[PDB]
Amino acid sequence: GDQRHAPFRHICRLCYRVLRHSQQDYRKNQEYIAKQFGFMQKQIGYDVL
Amino acid sequence: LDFANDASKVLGSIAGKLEKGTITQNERRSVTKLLEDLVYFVTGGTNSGQ
Amino acid sequence: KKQNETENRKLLGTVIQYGNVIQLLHLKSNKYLTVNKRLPALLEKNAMR
Amino acid sequence: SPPLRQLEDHKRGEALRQILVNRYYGNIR
Amino acid sequence: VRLDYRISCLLCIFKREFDESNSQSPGALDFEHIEEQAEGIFGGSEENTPLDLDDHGGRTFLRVLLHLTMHDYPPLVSGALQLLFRHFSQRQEVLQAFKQVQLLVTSQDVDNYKQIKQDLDQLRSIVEKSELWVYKSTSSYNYRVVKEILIRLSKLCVQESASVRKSRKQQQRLLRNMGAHAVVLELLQIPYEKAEDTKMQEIMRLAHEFLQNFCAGNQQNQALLHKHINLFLNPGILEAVTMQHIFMNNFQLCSEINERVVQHFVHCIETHGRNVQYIKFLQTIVKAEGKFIKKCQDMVMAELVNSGEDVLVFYNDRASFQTLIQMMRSERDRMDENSPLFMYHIHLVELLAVCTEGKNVYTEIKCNSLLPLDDIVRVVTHEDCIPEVKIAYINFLNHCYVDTEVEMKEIYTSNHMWKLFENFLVDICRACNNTSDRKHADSVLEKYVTEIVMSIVTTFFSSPFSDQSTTLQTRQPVFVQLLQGVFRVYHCNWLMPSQKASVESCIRVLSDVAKSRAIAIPVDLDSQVNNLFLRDSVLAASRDYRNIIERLQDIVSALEDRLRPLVQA
Repeated sequence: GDQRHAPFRHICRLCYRVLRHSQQDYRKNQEYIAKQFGFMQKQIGYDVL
Repeated sequence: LDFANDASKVLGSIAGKLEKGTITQNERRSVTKLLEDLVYFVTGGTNSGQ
Repeated sequence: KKQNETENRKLLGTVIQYGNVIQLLHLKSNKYLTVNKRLPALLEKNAMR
Repeated sequence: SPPLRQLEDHKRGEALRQILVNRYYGNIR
Repeated sequence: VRLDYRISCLLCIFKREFDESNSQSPGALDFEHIEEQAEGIFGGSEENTPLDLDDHGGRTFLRVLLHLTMHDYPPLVSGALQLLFRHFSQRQEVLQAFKQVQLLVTSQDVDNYKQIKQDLDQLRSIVEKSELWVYKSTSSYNYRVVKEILIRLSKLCVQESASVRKSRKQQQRLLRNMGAHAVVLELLQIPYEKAEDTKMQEIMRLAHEFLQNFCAGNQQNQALLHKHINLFLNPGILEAVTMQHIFMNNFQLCSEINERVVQHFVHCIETHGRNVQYIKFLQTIVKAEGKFIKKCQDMVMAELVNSGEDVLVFYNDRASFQTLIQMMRSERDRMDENSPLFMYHIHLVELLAVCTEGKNVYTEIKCNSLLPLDDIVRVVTHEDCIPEVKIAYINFLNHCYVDTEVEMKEIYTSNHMWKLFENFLVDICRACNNTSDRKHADSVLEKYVTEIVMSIVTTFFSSPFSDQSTTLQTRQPVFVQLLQGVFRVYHCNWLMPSQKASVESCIRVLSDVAKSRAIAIPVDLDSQVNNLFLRDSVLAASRDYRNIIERLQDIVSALEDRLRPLVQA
């Protein structure tokens, strides 16, 4: 939440953006990503999109 | 295909450098512009300032 | 851009003579080879980029 | 007025030219 | 000979006319009478003249000159028609004869003028023939001669004192009249090569040094070199230093600069890397003669914002913080590097501090956004922070978060400012300990403590709302210890009157704050604070000569204006 980590927030947001774009309307990519659901749950609420 | 291979290589290198916390500002710029290029690559569009 | 492509198609096949002006296109990258006169080289100081 | 000064300068130059021509050519009738 | 005689006669009439004005001084002359007396010698009144060469108005002279043209001897024809054109154009050529002149009475000046007369002539001759001997022995002779010329020009127009760059105004204006810049500029832009030539580089550096000397402290020289600014827009170091030197203490020039200069320097920073010279030039241009220009600050802030983080390099993150920590150790001692690394960061933060000065909201908001107060306190509180960092960092903090048109309440409620005061007390104690060694005293830290440490405190306490903040009621001993440390600094015997006045004013401000908050200061401290509270004719001749120069310039303008119809006739 500090101002000193704005580029890191930008990097994380871009990573989640590419994830969302990759999983869209595709079955194999969604299946591949869903394996990391346990990992990607615990990063919600930090404004990392 | 070659762009995808190169992007995977550079992303792996950046991750390896970042997991030790020994990166520099130019590397952060490179990875950020790489991720923007990846967004435009997967979406199929072109950069227009938006 | 369209005019550039038209003249490129029309002029294709002609013989190159010394003193002519040409551009080099990298087939692998589809990118032209450029020299920037306002920027210094990376490992050399008084060269160009 | 600037036209008045211009006319004064023009007549001064014309008089100078006339007197120089008279001095150089001389009295020719 | 006739032309020189006419010049002498007109100068004699001119000085005779000013003879009356010399006693009169109120000072204006009768230009019409002088013009009438001057215009009589040239002829045109139809009574002939002794200056006529044939006693017939030039009829015989003209007849001879025309009859000396149809011959088949080309040198004769050339001479004859050149004589014709010179004859018909006597008054205007006399006018350009005035348009050249110079030299008043004084001292060796007599032989200094002779020494400097032919140096510029031979410099022009060598520059004209420079392409002949340039590398693409005469070359070595030309090299040594031009090196001596530039050295003589630099050391003849400068009054070299012990450690003060003093320039002789009379010599500067004499060189201006001669036209030294009109040849040195073309010397700058000669065609050459940079890969295999080094003596040329030495000559080029000498030329830049001489130009900087020619504009050292003289407003007229800087104003005239301002027309050739377009020739100095190079990413080189020497060009940047020259532009700095011609912009020092020049408010009217700084007020009249297009954005092209600042944008070009920002692009140079972006391309050719971060360099100290560019930042020093920005420092010089932003504030001139003690007056800050709002437009200058606005344009430089817009330029740096447009540039972005490529130019603005901040060590905020801990990953960069540790690199800064280990890089400080290499920065220790007298290790400047004169270009890269940390001194660039220092000069950038003085740039921000100076640009923020003036209660400029536009600059203050951007400075607040760029650097947080948490980063500021984490930077200052580290033991690794040397006084070289502290001076500019605390200056920027005070200039951005205190002297504000719109106040921010985060610096009025946090407890880290008391840690800042503790650090200031530590620095004061270190300075007091350093007072025991005058021969090898740390001058930088002493200057920091004497000026900035109390300046920030005074600026913070000057605001009436600082006393309203009741956070000090739990930290009164810290305040009294700070006052004791400031007074102990006052006990030092190496206090400059500026430093002494600053310390006394800060002690007064602290005492006023204590009175407002009803703080019981120590009895000894209270008693000692109460005790503390309890050329005549030569200059006139020179000024009259400057008046004479201006008046003769007006006079020759008047004669040229009235002779243009006669010339055309």
